[PDB]
Amino acid sequence: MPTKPPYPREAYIVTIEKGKPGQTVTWYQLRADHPKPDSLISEHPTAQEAMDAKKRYEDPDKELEHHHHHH
Repeated sequence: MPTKPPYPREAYIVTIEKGKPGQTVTWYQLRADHPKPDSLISEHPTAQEAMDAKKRYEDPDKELEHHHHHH
């Protein structure tokens, strides 16, 4: 019994810069189209942590975290 919803659990990575206006540092933000494309999950200074975190969001290990009946 497998099931694929009309809106699958998919995420992506966004490369940003932080720090001083002249001296910037490279950062990676994990964001997902679900439930909203502005939903930031986690931030990491390395690409690998972003890809790994992306798997943590898309793998069955991340359970349905929607609060039961608004509880």
